[PDB]
Amino acid sequence: TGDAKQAIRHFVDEAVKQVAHARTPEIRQDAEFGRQVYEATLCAIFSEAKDRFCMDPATRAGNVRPAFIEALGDAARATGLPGADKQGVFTPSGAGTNPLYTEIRLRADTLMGAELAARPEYRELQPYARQQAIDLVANALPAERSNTLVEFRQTVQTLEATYRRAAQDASRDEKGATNAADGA
Repeated sequence: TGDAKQAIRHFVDEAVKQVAHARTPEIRQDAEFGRQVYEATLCAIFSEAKDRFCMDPATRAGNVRPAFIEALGDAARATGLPGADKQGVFTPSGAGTNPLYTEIRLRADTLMGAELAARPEYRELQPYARQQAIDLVANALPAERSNTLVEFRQTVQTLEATYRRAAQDASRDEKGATNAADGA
């Protein structure tokens, strides 16, 4: 309860190191699966991004989800994700979870499964673990692909905060007042 802002943040850090060290030898020894992770890593952000937006109580339906999907796909496209084009809509086949990012999140989840995880501070704290987790994957890759993860990662954060805020703006704007304020 002290401050999930710094607490959960540091707990996730421990997972990242432990796991990073766990499979780091394989990336060096088998510098081939790291590249596969790069694609899945983005997928996790892509899939999680939608889930986070969808889960939010102020963006449950028709609020800005369709738009979030379109904007999310646009940035995830610039990355050049080898997804699948269906009926003109470009969307990844799935596999949001599966790599190290998934493994580190679960570990930190168990320790912080307390009130910390229940605090809203948790939602914004998205780019802390990702910044370190994506860095390791980007390690097996040049500075190029690395920029891609950084670009998409911030873009999502910006899209989410902007879209989430936009939804809240309309919520506060439409709050229980205006509507039931006819008798004002």
